[PDB]
Formats: sequence, C-alpha cells, structure tokens
Amino acid sequence: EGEMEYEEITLERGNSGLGFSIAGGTDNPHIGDDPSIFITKIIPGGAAAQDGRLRVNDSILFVNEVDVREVTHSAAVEALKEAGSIVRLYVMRRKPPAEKVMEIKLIKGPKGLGFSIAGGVGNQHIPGDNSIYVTKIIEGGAAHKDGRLQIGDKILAVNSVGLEDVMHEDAVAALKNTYDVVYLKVAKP
Ligand SMILES: N[C@@H](CCC(=O)N[C@@H](CS)C(=O)NCC(=O)O)C(=O)O
Repeated sequence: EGEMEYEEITLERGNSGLGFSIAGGTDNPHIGDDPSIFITKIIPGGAAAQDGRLRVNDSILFVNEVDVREVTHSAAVEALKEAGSIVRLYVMRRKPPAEKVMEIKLIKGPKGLGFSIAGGVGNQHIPGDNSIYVTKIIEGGAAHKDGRLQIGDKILAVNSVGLEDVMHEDAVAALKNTYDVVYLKVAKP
C-alpha cells in the first residue's frame, strides 16, 4: 500500500475515444512541481471502464513509442488522439489501500436482509469496476439491526455463490435463492 507500481495497459478505441480524461503536463503541473500526465476521470461505459485496469490518478509514462513523462498537455492529447485503434499505455500508480474482507451472517427480518445493491458487468456502479455494491440499507431492517453492513460495501459472495464479474440480474437471483439465514462475504474500504 502506497508503494509505486507500473502496468502495461492496451486499450481498443471505442466510438467515443479511449474513455478517460487527463490533466497535467509541463504547461500546468497537476501536483506541485510534478509535470506528469494524470488520469482525472474514467468515463462511464467507455473503453477504459470496460477494461477495468486504468484508475483515476494513474500517471501515463508512454503512449505506444511516445515518451510523455515530461511533455505539454497539448502534446499528450495529440499523442493519444494519434495513437490509432489499438493504444499501448505504460502507467504508474501508488498502490491503493487494502480492503477488509469479512463474513457476515444475516437472519431475514419481515422484509428480507434490509439492503439494496447496484453494479454488475455492463452496469458498473463505479467506472472501471464490475463489483456488486450496497447502495441502501433499509431503516430497522435485518442488515441495519446487525450493524456491520455499510453503504459502499461490496458483496463478494452469497453463501457459496461468488458475485465476481456477474450480471446485476444474477446477483439479485443469488440473494433470492436463499434460506432464512444467509452468509455474505463482504469487502469494506
Ligand atoms: N520489460 C520491457 C517492457 C516494459 C515497457 O513496457 N517499457 C516501456 C518503457 S521502460 C515502454 O517503452 N513500453 C512501450 C513500448 O512497447 O515501447 C522493457 O524492459 O522495456
């Protein structure tokens, strides 16, 4: 965590470009006196989002064979626009904070587990991430009464069924196909 890491990410240009916005350069450094080109936004439903590797705050070092470590903002946009259909990026990032994985046992109340979900493949809740997220916890519901499950939590598994890269519909189906006592694997940020 916090340690610098490097990654090769190749993207195929969609109808709406590569699906990310950038800032920085020697023109207007984004962090102090650091002239690096930074990802500021991952566009929902775009190429970078579907590929799920690129992250906000990644520094682009190379675009194909073009060195963008110390260039202007304009020279960066040009390099990306001119890179063709298949774009080879070499990036650097500080490793993100690790998440707490936790198994939670819930007994249904009169109205179920007491929480709602969003996310899924082709229905991303955060751009670049196919995970199933908790979006609402119902007042006085089972989850609320437990006190562990929170907004923004990830559901990784329902009993023995994993929810890694599944459709939203499949996540709802897994939660429905349960008995009264449900075991959930959850990730907390
Ligand atoms: N491990 C290889 C590949 C790592 C890599 O992707 N290198 C960067 C710069 S050190 C690069 O120029 N990649 C884009 C390219 O394929 O030319 C190397 O030593 O160059």
